[PDB]
Amino acid sequence: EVQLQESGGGLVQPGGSLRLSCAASGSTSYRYCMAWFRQAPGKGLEAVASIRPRSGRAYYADSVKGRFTISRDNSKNTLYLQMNSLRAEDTAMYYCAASDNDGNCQDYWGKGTLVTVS
Amino acid sequence: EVQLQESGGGLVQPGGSLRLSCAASGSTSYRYCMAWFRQAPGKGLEAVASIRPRSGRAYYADSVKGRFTISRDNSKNTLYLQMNSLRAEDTAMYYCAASDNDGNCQDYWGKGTLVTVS
Amino acid sequence: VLQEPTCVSDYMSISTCEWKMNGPTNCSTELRLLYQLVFLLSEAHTCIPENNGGAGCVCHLLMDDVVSADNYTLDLWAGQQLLWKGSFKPSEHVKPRAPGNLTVHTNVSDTLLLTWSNPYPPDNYLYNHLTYAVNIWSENDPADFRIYNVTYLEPSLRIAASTLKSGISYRARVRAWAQCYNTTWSEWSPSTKWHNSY
Amino acid sequence: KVLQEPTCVSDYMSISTCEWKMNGPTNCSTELRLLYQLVFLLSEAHTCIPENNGGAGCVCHLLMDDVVSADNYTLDLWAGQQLLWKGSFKPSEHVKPRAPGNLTVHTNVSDTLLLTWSNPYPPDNYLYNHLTYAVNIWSENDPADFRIYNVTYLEPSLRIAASTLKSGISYRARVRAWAQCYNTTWSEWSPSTKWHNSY
Ligand SMILES: *[C@@H]1O[C@H](CO)[C@@H](O[C@@H]2O[C@H](CO)[C@@H](O[C@@H]3O[C@H](CO)[C@@H](O)[C@H](O)[C@@H]3O)[C@H](O)[C@H]2NC(C)=O)[C@H](O)[C@H]1NC(C)=O
Ligand SMILES: *[C@@H]1O[C@H](CO)[C@@H](O[C@@H]2O[C@H](CO)[C@@H](O[C@@H]3O[C@H](CO)[C@@H](O)[C@H](O)[C@@H]3O)[C@H](O)[C@H]2NC(C)=O)[C@H](O)[C@H]1NC(C)=O
Ligand SMILES: *[C@@H]1O[C@H](CO)[C@@H](O[C@@H]2O[C@H](CO)[C@@H](O)[C@H](O)[C@H]2NC(C)=O)[C@H](O)[C@H]1NC(C)=O
Ligand SMILES: *[C@@H]1O[C@H](CO)[C@@H](O[C@@H]2O[C@H](CO)[C@@H](O)[C@H](O)[C@H]2NC(C)=O)[C@H](O)[C@H]1NC(C)=O
Ligand SMILES: *[C@@H]1O[C@H](CO)[C@@H](O)[C@H](O)[C@H]1NC(C)=O
Ligand SMILES: *[C@@H]1O[C@H](CO)[C@@H](O)[C@H](O)[C@H]1NC(C)=O
Ligand SMILES: *[C@@H]1O[C@H](CO)[C@@H](O)[C@H](O)[C@H]1NC(C)=O
Ligand SMILES: *[C@@H]1O[C@H](CO)[C@@H](O)[C@H](O)[C@H]1NC(C)=O
Repeated sequence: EVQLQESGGGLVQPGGSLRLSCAASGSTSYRYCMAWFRQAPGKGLEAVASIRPRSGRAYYADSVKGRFTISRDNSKNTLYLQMNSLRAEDTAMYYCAASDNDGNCQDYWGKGTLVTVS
Repeated sequence: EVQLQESGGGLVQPGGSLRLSCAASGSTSYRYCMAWFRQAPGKGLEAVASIRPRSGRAYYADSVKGRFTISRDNSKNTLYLQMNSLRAEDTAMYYCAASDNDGNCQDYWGKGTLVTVS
Repeated sequence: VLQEPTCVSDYMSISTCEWKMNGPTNCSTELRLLYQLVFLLSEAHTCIPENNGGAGCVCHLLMDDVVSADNYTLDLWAGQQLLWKGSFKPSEHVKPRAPGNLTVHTNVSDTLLLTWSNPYPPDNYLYNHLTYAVNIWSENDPADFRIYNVTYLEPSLRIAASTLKSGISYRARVRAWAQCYNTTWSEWSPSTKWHNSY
Repeated sequence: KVLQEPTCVSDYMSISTCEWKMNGPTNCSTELRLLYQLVFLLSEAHTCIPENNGGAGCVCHLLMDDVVSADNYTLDLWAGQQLLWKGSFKPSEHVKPRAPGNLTVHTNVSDTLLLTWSNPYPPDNYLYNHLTYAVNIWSENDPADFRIYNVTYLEPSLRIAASTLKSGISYRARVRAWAQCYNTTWSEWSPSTKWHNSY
């Protein structure tokens, strides 16, 4: 019964950056998977970046490789998504998710933060 | 500036245990020092245990060494004092304090919680 | 492939897999072992095997941490041809690291002291959960031997010198067991030698 | 007895290095101890066993939980049951960063050379984002043929026109680090690397 609350969204110019955050109501270090997903208008959910909370090992979708960074501060039970070189294509609602027993990251979801790029 | 509120006191059997808590109105992680002190009726204040909030390194007065443990959950901005093998001698009003620019722990104080052992 | 790839894990960063082929094979050319953590946005890594006999090969799979829910898919290829498909769960096949730096101390006439190092850092699970087996034997007579079980979570052993023959040299080595679940014995330490006296 | 007084520097992570001089021969590991203690509520003294630095000289590596700018330590040099010296030390007044490492030259592009190396700090230390570097290149048997490059763009890489270095000659390279903090001195040099230049 983990709860997740994102923050840090807002409107941006193409080329500019952003940092998202997601506080967890329990230890990040006991999660198996933690990830960011996004939903652009008219389109389905897509995983953007994922992380192994203990070691810090991070994974990325091709479309954000070189631009986005996922990280975590286990002492704050918090997950971050540094978003650089933003394009109009990156306009979406952004979600933090997590799972404990599988690496699907589908068990727990936050409420989302809108990120607009125009 | 920081406000502090203890809880978790009450009556206890000699030999038994207790856990105190102290919520902070701001980040525990930005404090330099955080500690528990205690009064006892006819007596002056004495430090019992202290902590370095970032690293977690903890220090103890001789009279509680081996019995008390101090810890902190930075994600809850909360300080704890696990009290084991309680003796009649440990009867006192217990306070959480903190400081930002020195390791005296005298800047901020809570209201206290009584711990009676009989 | 004759016998099927089997794997073990040191529960840190290294998993070792073993198979035996058909005829003669040079594994460092020809063969590849592809492994991938079943995990959101994971990428497949590729392990170039080393030969350990005529038709027998070994691969050392590099890993981030090891947690009990970790599962990998395993694909042995030979060029364009897929030779074997499987899966591996490190926590179901634990083989801890061999202890090291085994030392005998002969500075006390009555009692021998053996010490050695736990191969794990303090923050690994196994560090606090390793059992040890110490094997002592006369250098030219293996039938004169001892086995000691060390379960008190400290890499040390003491024996009365009077329990071993005098004027003779003994060897000693030590291996590690995790307790855990699904664990097997580690490799042996390098051995040490002393001349027994009292 | 003590000749020159113990002085210290700090890597701003976990290690402070102190230095003093005795008279004549001294074995530091057996005879001497350096006690250090953070000025802090309920603090305990820790003890550092020194190592030798030539004849009458000792060095100690003081292990520390952390370094923040208000940290101040008291320092007590003992010789058995005899106390030789009392002092104090503030790490943030004497920063000496770690030497970079893993210095590598890349030969794979004509016209431009590429040097890379590692920042010795983890991402969450202050200095990680605040290190300047100095890259020193010279021909192995002629030190007067040299280059110094200042790297301030916060990335352990350097690019150099191959035409600036002689061909058929072998060059060395090393790198050191400077902290954009106050009260900082240069790190030690990295181990150096060697390559044969030519194109
Ligand atoms: C030789 O015999 C002596 C007893 O007669 C034993 O030696 C002791 O061995 C321990 C562990 O190897 C040494 O520990 C060290 O103690 C100091 C205390 O401040 C400190 O450096 C560490 O706590 C460290 O663990 C101990 O000092 C040592 N004592 C002597 C007499 O040297 C043992 O049976 C044989 N010695 C060795 C090296 O094992
Ligand atoms: C770090 O901690 C040490 C020790 O707590 C501090 O050192 C103390 O500094 C004061 C004043 O700077 C010293 O007092 C002076 O003593 C001289 C004679 O020794 C006297 O002529 C002056 O009028 C003055 O009273 C004090 O002795 C000294 N303590 C020790 C034991 O060294 C230091 O200032 C602290 N903070 C820093 C360095 O920021
Ligand atoms: C690890 O993952 C593999 C592959 O994702 C799992 O293998 C499958 O297991 C189920 C039944 O157990 C069946 O679909 C097949 O037997 C396997 N198909 C494959 C290889 O894709 C395996 O079960 C997982 N291991 C554990 C114990 O969780
Ligand atoms: C070493 O000691 C351990 C006990 O600490 C032995 O482990 C037990 O072995 C029995 C019989 O095989 C099992 O039924 C128990 O479940 C084991 N318990 C533990 C603690 O794992 C072990 O067999 C000993 N090894 C020898 C023979 O030296
Ligand atoms: C060890 O591995 C089995 C799979 O063979 C798995 O069900 C479980 O984790 C373990 N079971 C036993 C018997 O230890
Ligand atoms: C180091 O710098 C600080 C502030 O930048 C200063 O207070 C301190 O005195 C300096 N060290 C010296 C000059 O001894
Ligand atoms: C250099 O690389 C080694 C391993 O190759 C690594 O452990 C270390 O952190 C690096 N050293 C420095 C000083 O950056
Ligand atoms: C390069 O930077 C260092 C320290 O960052 C500075 O001392 C030096 O003066 C700079 N180079 C030149 C030529 O000024």
